[PDB]
Amino acid sequence: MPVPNPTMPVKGAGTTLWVYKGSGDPYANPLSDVDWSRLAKVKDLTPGELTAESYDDSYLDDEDADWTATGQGQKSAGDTSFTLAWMPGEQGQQALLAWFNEGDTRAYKIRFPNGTVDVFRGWVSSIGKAVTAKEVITRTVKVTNVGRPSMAEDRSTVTAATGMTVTPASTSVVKGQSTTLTVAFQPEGVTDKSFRAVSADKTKATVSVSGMTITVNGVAAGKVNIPVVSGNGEFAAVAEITVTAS
Amino acid sequence: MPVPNPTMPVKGAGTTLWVYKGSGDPYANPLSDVDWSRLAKVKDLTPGELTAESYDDSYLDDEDADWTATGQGQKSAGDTSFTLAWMPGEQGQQALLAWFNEGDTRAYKIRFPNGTVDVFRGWVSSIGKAVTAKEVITRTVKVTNVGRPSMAEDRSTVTAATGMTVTPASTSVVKGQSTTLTVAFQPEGVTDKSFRAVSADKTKATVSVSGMTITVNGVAAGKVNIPVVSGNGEFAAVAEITVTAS
Amino acid sequence: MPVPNPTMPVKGAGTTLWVYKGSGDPYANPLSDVDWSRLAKVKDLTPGELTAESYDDSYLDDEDADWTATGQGQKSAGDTSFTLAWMPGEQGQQALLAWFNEGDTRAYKIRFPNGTVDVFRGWVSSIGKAVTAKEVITRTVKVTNVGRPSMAEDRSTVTAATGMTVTPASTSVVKGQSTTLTVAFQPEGVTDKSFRAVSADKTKATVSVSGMTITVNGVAAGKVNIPVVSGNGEFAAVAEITVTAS
Repeated sequence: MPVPNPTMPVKGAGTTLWVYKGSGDPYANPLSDVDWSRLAKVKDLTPGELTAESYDDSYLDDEDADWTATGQGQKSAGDTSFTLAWMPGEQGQQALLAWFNEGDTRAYKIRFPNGTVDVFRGWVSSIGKAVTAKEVITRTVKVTNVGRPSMAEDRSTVTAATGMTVTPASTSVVKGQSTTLTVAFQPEGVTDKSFRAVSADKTKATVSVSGMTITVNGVAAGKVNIPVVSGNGEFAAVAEITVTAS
Repeated sequence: MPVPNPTMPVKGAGTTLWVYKGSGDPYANPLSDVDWSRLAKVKDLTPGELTAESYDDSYLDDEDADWTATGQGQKSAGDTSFTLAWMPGEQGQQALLAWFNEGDTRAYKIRFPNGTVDVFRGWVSSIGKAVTAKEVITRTVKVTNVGRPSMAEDRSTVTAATGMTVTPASTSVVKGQSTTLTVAFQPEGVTDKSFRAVSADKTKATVSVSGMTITVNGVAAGKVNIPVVSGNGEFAAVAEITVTAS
Repeated sequence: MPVPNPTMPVKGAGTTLWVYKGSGDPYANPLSDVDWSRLAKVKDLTPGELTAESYDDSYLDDEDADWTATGQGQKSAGDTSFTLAWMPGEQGQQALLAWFNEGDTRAYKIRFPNGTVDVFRGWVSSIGKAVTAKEVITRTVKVTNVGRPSMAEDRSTVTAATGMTVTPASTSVVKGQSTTLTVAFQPEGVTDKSFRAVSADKTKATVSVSGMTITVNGVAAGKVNIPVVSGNGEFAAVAEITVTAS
């Protein structure tokens, strides 16, 4: 894949930011940074929790009601945490101290062992001296929200192909009327029941499969097209129904 | 929309006047000003409270009474407030000090985050040195009344379309007489009760809907016209009653 | 900067006046004083509130009206406050007591932690014994108005440089007539819409940008000059329109 699969390869190994302010794109290619500098180490890191607020905006379901005086607060979030470590010998906690003086938004990247290297932005939400015990100097900083470049159609739809031997109606229907495409089957040596035909156009038509028939409903004008393919291509049949403009 | 919707995106962000005296229209397009100059900053700004006086003119409901010696005061308002800030480095508080010397009516515009950029006029109702604490130099000025360009028919009336299958009376009535238009209904699979027919002309006629009938009242001569449309256009019927000139 | 930026470094730390009467400039360089003497301590100090009066001079918007008998009061202000402290061991409250006898206007300077060291003048608006509790001897004095040396053009105007590829009209217009400068654009890999050209001379001409064109209006005679520069200097084009003397 690229990133998304549900496997558990925990966390750790101490790789961490990797700050930048630079000039360029802070949400697309983060690997063009000229500032690109290690600050320290990580002990381990919280998940990426934004979190939220994220009002509603208070729907109910009480008293009807007349007007009546709603509110909202939207203070977005929620500051995102992680736990640092540093060794005397590593050089960068002074540039964390400089962040307390600076007060500004600094961008950064963190390697995950979870299959990504995500981009962060944030401000100095905890600073100064840190817990020391087994010589590592350990504390936290808390940070902010990210862009989203994710599609949902592509990646594509699965094997919708429990086909059947359909006899097509192939005949015009009145606008808003339903019609039936008869199902034959010969399931020799097997005796199936998995069959489940799929319409091409759902915008202007719809279909229900029950009763040993395909009920196609002419929701709007033109052509409704149902391609019935079996399995891995061992059978295919195409049927349509034309739908009136009135 | 344009401006009017009931959402709460609070206030602030320090944008402020933007004074003019110029020449042109001080109540229609305020964005043709050649004087157009920032004075300072705003900390935040009061709502637009005029306020009022706005007498009555003292109706009652005591002693009948003979003549008897009423008064009025009408001193309109009421001076409208807001809270300024300024930094040494910003240049304009000297032109606020000049307003104390000048004494005159100055026009201005203020950006709101409330979806508008309203036009103000007013005079120097507070001046000189201001409260300083966190280096901003903060005070107030208080100002005056605005024009109104708002219609109420347009924006138009809502879906008055809980129709019914009416049988029309379609027959002349005497001037000032009432008449009945019978209601049939077939509400299959549903069993409604929402039905509520609407007259076109209310100037010279009126209608009451109760009792499973439409009582149309021939208030003045000519035609009274009742168009009964259902829902989204799934049924429509038109009925009229002619009303005598005598 | 020099002083003006909107940061909050609160107040306190007990540094305070620093009186003078001397001879020299009481509003430009206040650091040439030969009188220059600490009086005491400050607990903390009110912002610099003058305040005002600052009449108007009562414009309305009632009764038309014939002549009719207005007034004014202009009693400028408004006396400006601050809260003193003193320790037995500090030597200067006796010279505050002398101020009660003297009755006169005394000049002074106060260090702020707000990035300035502002100059004051005033008179003894509260005197004698003071509140003691945690051994500091604490009270107030109230004082008066200051000069203003602030420019507004300089500091200069921001990056007015959302340029465009203009084809210039470059042709004389009649006095008071409008004319159009056509806009081309090739925004490859980007698809912009930010473009917003700026005239040099607004005294004798004006310009509106809408409709995918630049409408330049020949308000008075000579040349109107529009320099269109993009961004950081990646494109530039200069266009003019000559305007008739009649």
